[PDB]
Amino acid sequence: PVARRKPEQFIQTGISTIDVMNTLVRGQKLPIFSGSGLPANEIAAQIARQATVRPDLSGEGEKEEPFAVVFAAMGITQRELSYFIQEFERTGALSRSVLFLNKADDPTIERILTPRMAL
Amino acid sequence: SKLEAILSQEVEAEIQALLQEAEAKAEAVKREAEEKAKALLQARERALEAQYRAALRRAESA
Repeated sequence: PVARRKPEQFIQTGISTIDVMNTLVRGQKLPIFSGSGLPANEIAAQIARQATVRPDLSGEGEKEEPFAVVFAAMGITQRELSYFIQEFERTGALSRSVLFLNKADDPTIERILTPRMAL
Repeated sequence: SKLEAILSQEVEAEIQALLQEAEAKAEAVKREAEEKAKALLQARERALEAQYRAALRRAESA
């Protein structure tokens, strides 16, 4: 309880609106309300790859900030699952990332633990 | 006669004013273009290089 400290540092996203209206900072838990048949999913791994941890503009550098992209799906369909292979795998964008992802096909039990991993 | 001479005297300087206005109207058309053509093409040079290098970079990341 005595570890945590109230925010103080932005992080850019590669998206505009989601930095302007609502502005990304480190240690921020930002829920992203999705709905049903939507390409939420896309805009995830999409803006994923765009991302680059940044606070240059504040007066700091960016050399000593390792960027850890940790990616976790669940319930993935044939289709979707390849979009994954498409982004990371696009170039080496796994150059800073790991996948983890329990299909629907996969047991729902193992599912549960899935996050707890990358967490 | 001299009467109609004044009518003459009126017209000749006007002929020249049509021309002066005109001269400026060709030149400006010319100059509107000069900056505009130059200024887009710069941007399209710019844009094409970046849209290249960042790919090759991302390729380097592979």
